[PDB]
Amino acid sequence: RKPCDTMKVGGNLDSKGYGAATPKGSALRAPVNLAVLKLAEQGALDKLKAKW
Amino acid sequence: TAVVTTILEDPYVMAKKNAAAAEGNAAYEGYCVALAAEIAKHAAYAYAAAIVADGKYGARDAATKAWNGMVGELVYGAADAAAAPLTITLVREEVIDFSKPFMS
Amino acid sequence: LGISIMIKKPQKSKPGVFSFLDPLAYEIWMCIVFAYIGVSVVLFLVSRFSNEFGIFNSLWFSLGAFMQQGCDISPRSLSGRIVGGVWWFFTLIIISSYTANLAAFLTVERMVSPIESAEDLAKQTEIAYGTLAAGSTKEFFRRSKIAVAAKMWAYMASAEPSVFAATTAAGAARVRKAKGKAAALLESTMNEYIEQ
Amino acid sequence: VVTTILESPYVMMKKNHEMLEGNERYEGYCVDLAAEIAKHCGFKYKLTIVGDGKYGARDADTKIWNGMVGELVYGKADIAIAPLTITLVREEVIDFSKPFMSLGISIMIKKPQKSKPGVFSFLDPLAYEIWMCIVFAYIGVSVVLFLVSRFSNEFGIFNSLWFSLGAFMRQGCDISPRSLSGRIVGGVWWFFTLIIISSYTANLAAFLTVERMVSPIESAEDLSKQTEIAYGTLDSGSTKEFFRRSKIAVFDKMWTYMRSAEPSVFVRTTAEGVARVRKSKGKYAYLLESTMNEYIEQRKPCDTMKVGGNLDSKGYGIATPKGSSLGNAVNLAVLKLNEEGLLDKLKNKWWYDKGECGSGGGDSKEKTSALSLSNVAGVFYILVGGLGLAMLVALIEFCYKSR
Ligand SMILES: O=c1[nH]c2cc(C(F)(F)F)c(N3CCOCC3)cc2n(CP(=O)(O)O)c1=O
Ligand SMILES: O=c1[nH]c2cc(C(F)(F)F)c(N3CCOCC3)cc2n(CP(=O)(O)O)c1=O
Ligand SMILES: CCCCCCCCCCCCCC
Repeated sequence: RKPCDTMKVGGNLDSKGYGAATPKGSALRAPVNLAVLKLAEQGALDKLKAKW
Repeated sequence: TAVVTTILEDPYVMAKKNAAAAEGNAAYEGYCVALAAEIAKHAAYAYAAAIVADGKYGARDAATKAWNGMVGELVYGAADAAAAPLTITLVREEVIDFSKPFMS
Repeated sequence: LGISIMIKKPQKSKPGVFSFLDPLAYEIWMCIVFAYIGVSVVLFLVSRFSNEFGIFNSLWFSLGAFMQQGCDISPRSLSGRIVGGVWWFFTLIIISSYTANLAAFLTVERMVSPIESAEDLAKQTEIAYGTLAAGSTKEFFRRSKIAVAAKMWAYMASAEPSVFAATTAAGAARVRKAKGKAAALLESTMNEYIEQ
Repeated sequence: VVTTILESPYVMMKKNHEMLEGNERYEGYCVDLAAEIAKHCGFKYKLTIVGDGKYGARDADTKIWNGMVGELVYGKADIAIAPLTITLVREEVIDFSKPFMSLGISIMIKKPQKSKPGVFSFLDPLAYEIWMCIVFAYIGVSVVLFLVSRFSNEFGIFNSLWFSLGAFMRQGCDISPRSLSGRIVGGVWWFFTLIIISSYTANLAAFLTVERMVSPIESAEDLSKQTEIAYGTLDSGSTKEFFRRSKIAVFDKMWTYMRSAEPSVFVRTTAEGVARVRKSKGKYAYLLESTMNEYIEQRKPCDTMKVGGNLDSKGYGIATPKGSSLGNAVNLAVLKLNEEGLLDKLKNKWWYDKGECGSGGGDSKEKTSALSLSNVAGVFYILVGGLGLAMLVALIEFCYKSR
């Protein structure tokens, strides 16, 4: 999404990850973990990445 | 209700054109706003998206153990979810409880 | 002294007497002769239905046409000019091909780099290298904590044949018989005694 | 009471496992991972292989887990230090670590080797457009030379075509133009033919000297577009059921293709799939887990390779039953191991250092060979065809003259 003067070559060196964090010991931990896992299973996270 | 904390300016959360015309969370939408709409329908809550004020992700300052920005807004109980790209790190993990990655 | 490489001495590698014709296989060099006889007879046939294109004269023209030289005579009828044109195209392709492949031979042979250091031998995998069975050189590699040294040890630990040699006399023999396949790793002073 | 699995790169039995078997004997990536977790979390674990030999799955009527889920939900074992594709139904029954390794559905194709050189290969050093332009330039120069010599010398059309063809093939010209305008054409065509022949020879030398091999297929989108190469999965599994429950544009095509195609692209086992990819030269592409692909391409005979990115991302965890006091003692250990650069060091060593072949050595592997008759025979065919045609037109002219 920028004028193609640059490009990405080669696989990434290390690994990381993003998570919809919740405060320690809260009641929205398990349902949010389930929501993220179920979203990723159905590709609603791959349909969104391919969009933006 | 619950209060969400999103960082800005990225590919993730952006401010819409005619942001002043719109109001509430609808004034700014993006990838991680579309995501934080789907998680609602699986955890069944109505929120109001609230951008972090400081504009930093978070780290305990060396002098004072004060967590800044988006993780700080969680630790101190100011707001609940963190629907934004928080890298899963050990130091953040020992304080805050994450989810499984939604992107690698 | 130190741990030093040991490889088979590269021979002079004298070129063959008739090495100028390597860039084309033997089958090509003989089908050229056979196609030349065929063309020289067909050109005679076509010219002679009922001038200067007898059989000897036709063999001379076709020889000249192959060697890019060309003669004083030239076919002057449609069905001799077809043979001339096709033999011309064939010889153009063959001569261009010979020169191109000869250049490929010379260029590739020029960029040859022998295994000169330990790093080069570590990266390259075509040559197997083996220390003595039990000694300070093998224990060095086992206790070695250098990535390049560990890379060799990881290789030397497992191999389809036993890269290790039981005796240093055996180790010298294995390199000589392997013709560059075996690269012993012995102490510098013994290496300089053996090569001398 | 940690479990494990029999997968070769992850938990393997040493040589002569009968002589030495047990905790101090077993080898594998998961084994060393467990050891490092112990170094970070000292505990009394005895390594026990999974009884069933497979990973969890609940039968619909039976409603029981088995393998690494059955051994953990039913308190039969402590944890499971092994590759679990962390997922919804397994997370609803176990407590999963943060993924200690991420992966995807890679694409596996046979390593491209040089093909048998087909006939009509002698005209490779120049593009097709250049050959067509050469033909029509020759036919344009000859007709212009004819017109010029017949404004103001024989140089009829039949003789001008012979002169131009003679000048192109470097063979000496029979006659030469005498006028000025007839000489400009000759000079220009001489220059043109000199440049073209030099270009052909030079580019052919480049072709023979250094060779470049290109993968026929790059990514899965182009693999769907091509459809000339047949690509198959394993019969039944995550890597198979994914394509059925997929709604992305490309993936639905890649499924509805293999859904209805003959013969059976779907392979009974991964060993048979890799054997089929190795057998068929280029017609088969295999879609497996990224890790298994990366491991396979390192083993002998190193005849395969992995092309393209990962199609959909999954993770391997370290399972732990819900009520365990060890449940939170593994998240932090995994995150610290990941951050220290130790897990990557482990995977690097056990996958590349234990590598049957290395890319950094012999990559050029420069070797030149005498040009066989196969490369050239495309011109021997043309030669004999031209001779046959010449005899044919000779008899046609003879029979025409006789009457
Ligand atoms: O949790 C984190 N989330 C991050 C998210 C982003 C992004 F979303 F891409 F903006 C980035 N960028 C990538 C590099 O260019 C600048 C922005 C870094 C992040 N970092 C590391 P830091 O912010 O550079 O210390 C984190 O630790
Ligand atoms: O949790 C699971 N983890 C798995 C891990 C692996 C591997 F990592 F490779 F060991 C594999 N293989 C894929 C091909 O190579 C050999 C076996 C299958 C797994 N399956 C079965 P799936 O559902 O068909 O993926 C699981 O269920
Ligand atoms: C002197 C005239 C020679 C004519 C040779 C014609 C060559 C034809 C080859 C066509 C092959 C095309 C393959 C795609």
